[PDB]
Amino acid sequence: IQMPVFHTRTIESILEPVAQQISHLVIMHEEGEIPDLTAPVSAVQAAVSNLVRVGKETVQTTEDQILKRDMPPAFIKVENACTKLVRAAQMLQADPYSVPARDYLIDGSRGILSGTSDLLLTFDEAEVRKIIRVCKGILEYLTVAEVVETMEDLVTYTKNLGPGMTKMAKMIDERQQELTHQEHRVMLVNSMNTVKELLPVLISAMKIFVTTKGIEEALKNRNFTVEKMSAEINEIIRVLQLTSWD
Amino acid sequence: RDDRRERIVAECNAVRQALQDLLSEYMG
Repeated sequence: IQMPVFHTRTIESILEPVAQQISHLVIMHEEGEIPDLTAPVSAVQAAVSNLVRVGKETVQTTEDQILKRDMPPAFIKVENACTKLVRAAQMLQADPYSVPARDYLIDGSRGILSGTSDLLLTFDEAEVRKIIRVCKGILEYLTVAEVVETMEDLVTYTKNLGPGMTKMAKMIDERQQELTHQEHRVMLVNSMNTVKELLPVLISAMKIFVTTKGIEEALKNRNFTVEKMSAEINEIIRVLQLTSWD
Repeated sequence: RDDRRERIVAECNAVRQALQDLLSEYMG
């Protein structure tokens, strides 16, 4: 049963060469048939130790409570993986033909891969939550557009909404370029393009409403623009959270 | 820009590098 495609291009670039080399090793094990592996194992231990260290600093100094809960079990997984690598090297010094040593090199390798994957994904989910909080900020501020009655309110509204929109567009653009799923990139870009092209429509609509206060047409055109922008933003929030069983 | 992200990616790459070196030494 096939291993899924990695979630983003960054994670892919880091983990794919590992995943492939392990597959090669497994094939060697199942098919056909040795220097002292004590030093390169120690190098892996060192690397993993440093990773866990940086991970702990990230955990202690973050404000994402979900990230605090989900990341630390990845530390345990990779440290446990290193243990198997250490045992494998020790076994091989005793017997270069050791089969359990081979199973350990494979299991330990997979453990590091699986754990490094968990750590990367859990951080990626935290990065996504930041984008979502911004998007939901826009949604909340789109509802207060129905409160703007005076021209000075409109000036204050636009000055607050404007930079919020620009930030959201930058985040979505940066995020779409990282996805390994093309349909998701398309849905994100199409939705964001619609939102940006409805922004001047929304501003002009309530400008008419403010000045006219034919208010009925301007009233409804404003509302319809809001609810359409909101619909598009909600669509973005969903696509951002997509790991397809959907 | 996102230095917290960069630091994590760098550490994971260092883990990748050491593991690949280990596996390469074994596979020849």
